[PDB]
Amino acid sequence: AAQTNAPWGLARISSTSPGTSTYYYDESAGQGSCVYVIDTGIEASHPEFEGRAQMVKTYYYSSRDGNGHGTHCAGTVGSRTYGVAKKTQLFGVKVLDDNGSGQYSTIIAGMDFVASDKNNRNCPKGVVASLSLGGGYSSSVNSAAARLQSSGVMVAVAAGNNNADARNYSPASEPSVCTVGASDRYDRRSSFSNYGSVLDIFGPGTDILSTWIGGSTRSISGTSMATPHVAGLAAYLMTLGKTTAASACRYIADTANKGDLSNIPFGTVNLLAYNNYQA
Amino acid sequence: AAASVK
Ligand SMILES: [Ca+2]
Repeated sequence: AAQTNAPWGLARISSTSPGTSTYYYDESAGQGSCVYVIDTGIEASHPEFEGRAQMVKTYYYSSRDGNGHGTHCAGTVGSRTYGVAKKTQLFGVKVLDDNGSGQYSTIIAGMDFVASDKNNRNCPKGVVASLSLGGGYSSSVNSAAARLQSSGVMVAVAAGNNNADARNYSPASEPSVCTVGASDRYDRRSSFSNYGSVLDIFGPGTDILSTWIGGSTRSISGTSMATPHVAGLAAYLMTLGKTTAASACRYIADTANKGDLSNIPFGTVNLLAYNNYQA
Repeated sequence: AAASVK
């Protein structure tokens, strides 16, 4: 399938080169998979989700997304125009308040929830979690993300945005999951993106257009924006049978475009996520 | 501690 005049990040992750404008992908488009956007929520009524997005859990008086961050991240996963995995089932878990803040306890519980909730949802091709959030180093947050990952949920986390090594951030610094840095439309590392050995992969992160609350769209930048490409790719590749949860970060590493990026400091993988589609 | 949107 071909979606013309696509958001640059979708076209990039189906391309071997920069500056192209058509997103290429297999029409199965992640059908039968499930992604948990663990974030501020999802405006599940947005026309762009087509009834494929539900709110499953909140730790606040409301489950509505009153900030916008989660709706954007969810759209890159699977909105009809701005998403990588245009047929995936989107489940929202609101752990962050409408100001974008959340206590670590809340964040651990929410990962625990998804570890159990997946056994109540039909996701026969696989389950993916996207964590576009992070804070300072926490062994417990890291342990909680390990525990998800181990419960057979491919877990994709944001590297963070301080332009520093990701070893001093969580859950970014957990070796067992998939830590995602950001790159721009000219194949540079984003200047704000963290870096280091714990990164697994870079996906598109600068000036990312996606769904926003009120049935609106907008562009924003971050690893928080990079992480949803890879989860949706993780969810897309699992539906094609190519890979499992236990192993999708490694598979996405092996088949990623190599050496394309500049602005990468020594000790960090030069690997930009690629979907490997040949029509 | 408090975590935050990235
Ligand atoms: Ca890994």
